[PDB]
Amino acid sequence: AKKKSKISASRKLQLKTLLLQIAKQELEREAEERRGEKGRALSTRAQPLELAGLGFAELQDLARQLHARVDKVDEERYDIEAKVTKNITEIADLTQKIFDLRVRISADAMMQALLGAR
Amino acid sequence: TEREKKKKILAERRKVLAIDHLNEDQLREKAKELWQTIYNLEAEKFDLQEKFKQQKYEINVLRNRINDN
Amino acid sequence: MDDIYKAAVEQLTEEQKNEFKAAFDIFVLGAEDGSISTKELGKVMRMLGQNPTPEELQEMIDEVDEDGSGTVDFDEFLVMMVRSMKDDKSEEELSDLFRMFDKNADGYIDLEELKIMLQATGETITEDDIEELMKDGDKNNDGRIDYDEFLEFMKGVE
Ligand SMILES: [Ca+2]
Ligand SMILES: [Ca+2]
Ligand SMILES: [Ca+2]
Repeated sequence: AKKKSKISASRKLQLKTLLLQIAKQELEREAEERRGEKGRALSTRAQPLELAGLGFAELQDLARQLHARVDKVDEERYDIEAKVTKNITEIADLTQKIFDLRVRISADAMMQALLGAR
Repeated sequence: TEREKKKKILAERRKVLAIDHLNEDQLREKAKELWQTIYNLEAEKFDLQEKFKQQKYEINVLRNRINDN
Repeated sequence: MDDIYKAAVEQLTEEQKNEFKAAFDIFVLGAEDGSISTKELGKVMRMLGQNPTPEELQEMIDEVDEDGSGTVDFDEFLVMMVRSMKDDKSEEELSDLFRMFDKNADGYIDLEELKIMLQATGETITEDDIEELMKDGDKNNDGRIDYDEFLEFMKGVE
């Protein structure tokens, strides 16, 4: 045997339907906020290149500088990628442990059955 | 040691082999290219850097959930 | 607690509530107390090609039984039809919104965060609104809505 509730159940839905509407929306903002942190952060590491003024020994030594960096960075990127990978495992691993701890009827078919032709 | 000379030399070689024949105008062309790829990478890193962060968080809420059940 | 169906029930037209009455007043013929016990749900299932065991049946009922009667009354039957109404958030998605609530990244949505979030919406959040949601959410009552509760809590929410 059990009892009744405090506020209109239809309302509770509308808030729930709204807490999400916002969060979903507040996510889009955290997202548009990232795309912006990407540009500004790339403008710091990946400074813009102004060749217009460089000479030959200037242009070459830089081409050498760059060629040299490409490898250093592709490695940094591997290490993180490395870890983000270990995590997919990790996350999918714990996701498993939790998982381990944790007929058919339509409405109209029934109504059809009870009332007849309605 | 000797094995270490090779890495140093063959490293320099790679630089020579790609840039040395390039001309004033072809370098600008190369520097652009090279920079462009350096950037592309630094960006691939970012999204990952971000990925890794949300991951720190995804996991944590997992350890939370677990201890609780 | 609460539900996406309960609201659906309050949502049925006065014309709707009626046909279910009929459907219900028939579904009960030959029933002593005037409620749907297995013997009755059995009768109809059988018209639908099914023939569940008492157990499979009693279980079909407990999912709707709210007064431990062990049988389905109109209101309950009322809910039962809403449930069986029709089918139309993914875990992955909610996992992301829950994150948007948890502002202190402790992996738990607490009163403060709930309220903060609760205020984000245009609607005039009353003192009752708050106490109630936090009430359906915290099915364990530990002060904070945990990921799993946040799941069952937002369950079905369009
Ligand atoms: Ca009952
Ligand atoms: Ca929190
Ligand atoms: Ca809780």
